[PDB]
Amino acid sequence: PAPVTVVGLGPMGLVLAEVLLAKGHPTTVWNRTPERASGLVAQGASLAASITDAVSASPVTIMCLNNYATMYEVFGPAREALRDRVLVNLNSGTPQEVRAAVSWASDLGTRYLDGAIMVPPPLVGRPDAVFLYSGDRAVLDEHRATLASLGDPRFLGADPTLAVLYNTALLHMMYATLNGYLQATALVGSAGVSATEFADIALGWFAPSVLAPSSLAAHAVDLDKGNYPGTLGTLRMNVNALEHIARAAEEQGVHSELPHLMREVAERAVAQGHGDHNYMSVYEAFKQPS
Amino acid sequence: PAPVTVVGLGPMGLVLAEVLLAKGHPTTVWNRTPERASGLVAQGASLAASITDAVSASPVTIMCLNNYATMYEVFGPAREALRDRVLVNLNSGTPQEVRAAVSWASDLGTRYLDGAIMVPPPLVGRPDAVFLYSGDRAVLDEHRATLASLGDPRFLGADPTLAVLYNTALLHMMYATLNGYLQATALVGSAGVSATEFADIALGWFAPSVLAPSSLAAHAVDLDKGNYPGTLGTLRMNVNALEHIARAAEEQGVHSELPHLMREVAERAVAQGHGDHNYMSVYEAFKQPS
Ligand SMILES: NC(=O)C1=CN([C@@H]2O[C@H](COP(=O)(O)OP(=O)(O)OC[C@H]3O[C@@H](n4cnc5c(N)ncnc54)[C@H](OP(=O)(O)O)[C@@H]3O)[C@@H](O)[C@H]2O)C=CC1
Ligand SMILES: NC(=O)C1=CN([C@@H]2O[C@H](COP(=O)(O)OP(=O)(O)OC[C@H]3O[C@@H](n4cnc5c(N)ncnc54)[C@H](OP(=O)(O)O)[C@@H]3O)[C@@H](O)[C@H]2O)C=CC1
Ligand code: NA
Ligand code: NA
Repeated sequence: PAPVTVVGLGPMGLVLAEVLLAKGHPTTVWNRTPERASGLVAQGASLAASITDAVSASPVTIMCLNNYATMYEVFGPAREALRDRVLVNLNSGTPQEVRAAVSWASDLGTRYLDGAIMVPPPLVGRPDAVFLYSGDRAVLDEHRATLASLGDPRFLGADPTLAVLYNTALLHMMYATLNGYLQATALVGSAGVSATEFADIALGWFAPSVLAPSSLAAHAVDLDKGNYPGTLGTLRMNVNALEHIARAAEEQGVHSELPHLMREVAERAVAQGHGDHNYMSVYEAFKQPS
Repeated sequence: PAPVTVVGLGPMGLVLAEVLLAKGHPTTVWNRTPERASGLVAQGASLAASITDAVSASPVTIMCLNNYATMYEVFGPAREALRDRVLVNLNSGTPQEVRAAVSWASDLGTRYLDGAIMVPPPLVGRPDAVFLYSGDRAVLDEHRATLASLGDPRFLGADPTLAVLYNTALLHMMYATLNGYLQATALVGSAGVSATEFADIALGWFAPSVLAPSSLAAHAVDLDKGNYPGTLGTLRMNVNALEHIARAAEEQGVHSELPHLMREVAERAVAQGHGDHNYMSVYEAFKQPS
């Protein structure tokens, strides 16, 4: 197991280092506040005296800092140490932040690979914990054994922004679906229906029959074509149901802003000529900036 | 097939009457604007001269009006005629509207059964189109043959508010989940990723592994207890992800209001001491009025 450097000992960075150490890697760590490395040092990690020392200690530096902006401040003194070394950026963020980092890394002559972690810190190190990677495939192939110690590395393609972008898109789907479930549970709960009683109907019947992933996936080809046949249900009729949902949430005394905004966004699609189309035409409203 | 009355000839009421007619029921219809019955009359329906005549024409009256307030205005002159007759209320609405309707119906001496339609008008009449019912089960048992002509009648319980409440809750889950999928597709599409490439990843891997209905159902018992252990991931960490999602949508030029509001609502539960708890603790924010 090759030597590795971890820069950033927040909750995520601490677990990345702990796992690399447990998997046998000689691990050098660096953090602005050195006391965060106390437990790691007891486990066999080496606390670097400086960012340059940390970068020079290993062929690979894995960074996990609060934001992309922090990277420039932290790695400033280690710019020459980064030359001909590997920098794996596991920070979450946006495509604009990744493009700037890729340009900075190219100017320094460092081999850069951007990634995104799909799990919270306690799930890192498990064989099913997905880490997305995108950019220079050669970095992943050469340092595969090290990255595989953290979980399941999945390379998405040459575009370096893919990992962070897919992280935000997939996580958005998760939060929207969980919020839908929580809002519905709070709505029936306002009338004395228990969460478990509601799960019998909602998750036992409704969600498997109406919201099966393969059913949502069948709409994908039509989303790419902008084809939204409403022969079996139109957006205008869906708007009427959204109006009832929002008024119910409000009258029942549970959260009503998200229901009102969903009604408003569907109305925008109606205003732009999608009244006859199926509900998926609201994709046209999701494509437009707010 | 027994005689039936349909009151309300909007897009849904027109199809309820058309299906009852096709299934052989002698069908009497009434609407404030009588010209809506033109096609139904050509199909063999009888246009009632008045609301009293409509109610008196059949043992069962099925109503499908825009709102519950309309019911009092429409059925006012037929109040005495409604005594000892059956009124099936298929309007969508809220629990407060249903409780008031149940009280009004009890005072009139009419047998009342509230319901909710889970499909759009073109799917009515099919054996799998679900119609929810709640309240007096004896009404459903006695008039099951007529209601079964419209689709699959599903009785939820004695509480008359259940059908409308479940309609709004389940539909909210469907819209939230579809919107999550569309927002995510628009976000990756801003970087040149096609809807089909993304759907294969998000729905082929992510949704079955993270959002399986049985996994959401396992949270239900803890939602009822208010138990949200954050040992495997905290709400504060999920809020950091929600911030990147909103910033990504904004920078990418796609819809960002829904992502910003979801971040805001999760922050409200953090402000109330749920920062260290798991994501499902945002249920406490969904229970709060806006
Ligand atoms: N936690 C999670 O669930 C997940 C996190 N991520 C991502 O991992 C990254 C790290 O997250 P996490 O560990 O949770 O905690 P944070 O996002 O809060 O990052 C904390 C780290 O940033 C350092 N830091 C902050 N400000 C500065 C500064 N001005 N100068 C130097 N160092 C600074 C901290 O140092 P110090 O200790 O000295 O304050 C610490 O090492 C983030 O990009 C996050 O989005 C990805 C997936 C899941
Ligand atoms: N359409 C759908 O996809 C679904 C609809 N529903 C529910 O079915 C019900 C009917 O819906 P829908 O058919 O789509 O259309 P609407 O909700 O717009 O209701 C139209 C009906 O209401 C009548 N009406 C409106 N205002 C008055 C008034 N002041 N006095 C008398 N009658 C009035 C109309 O009469 P007039 O023609 O004279 O204007 C017409 O018969 C609603 O509760 C809806 O939520 C349920 C599931 C799906
Ligand atoms: Na990254
Ligand atoms: Na009803």
